[PDB]
Amino acid sequence: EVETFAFQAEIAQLMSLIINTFYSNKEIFLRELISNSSDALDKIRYESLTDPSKLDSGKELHINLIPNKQDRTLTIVDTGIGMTKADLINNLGTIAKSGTKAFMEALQAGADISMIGQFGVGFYSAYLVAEKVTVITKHNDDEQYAWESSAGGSFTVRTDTGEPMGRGTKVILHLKEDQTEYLEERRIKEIVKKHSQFIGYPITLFVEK
Ligand SMILES: C#CCCCn1c(Cc2cc(OC)c(OC)c(OC)c2Cl)nc2c(N)ncnc21
Repeated sequence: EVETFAFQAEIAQLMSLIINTFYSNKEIFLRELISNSSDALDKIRYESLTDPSKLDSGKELHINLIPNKQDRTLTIVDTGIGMTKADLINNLGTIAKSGTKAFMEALQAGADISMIGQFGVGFYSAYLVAEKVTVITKHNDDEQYAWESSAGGSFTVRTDTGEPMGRGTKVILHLKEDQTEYLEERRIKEIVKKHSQFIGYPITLFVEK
């Protein structure tokens, strides 16, 4: 069964602001997502110093960027800690409620969208370039899940029966039609070099086809 949930009003409100505001510097979505991956990798690494069996689901700690022009997707893959079902439906949204308010406040004081990450809600910058975001994730403690949202005030969560991923997260960006520059290898390298050059995990940029 696919379950459908409503975003908290404040999140819905943040998402519409990100979709509707005129803001050309969309490219920062990628450093926000890579940074989320790096944090998630830090987390599993740390946890495994006191419980080595936490890496039975995979020793390798890395990030893959995978463009597919045929599907028009850019996928950010990591072997980090993953997210549980409670993370997906409740935990992360509760936390996010306070960062959203603060971010929205800051924007009315002349902050700009690029600073979203300082408020712990940078995930939602995905909606600068994606019409739909699909997140497949597996945490050691839980089953594999798929989250998706096209905004519009709702998201879904289902158990994922696709290919098992071991441990980690895939964020699949279904790009807006005018945002296909982020499928281009030279454009991606440029952004990773500009914004994400000092990440402490290998970042492999996959090419097509
Ligand atoms: C906020 C924040 C960071 C924690 C959640 N998270 C994120 C960002 C994130 C935040 C969310 O809510 C605030 C969220 O749900 C709406 C979310 O999921 C669909 C993601 Cl991927 N990316 C990763 C990742 N690659 N690996 C592990 N946890 C992640």
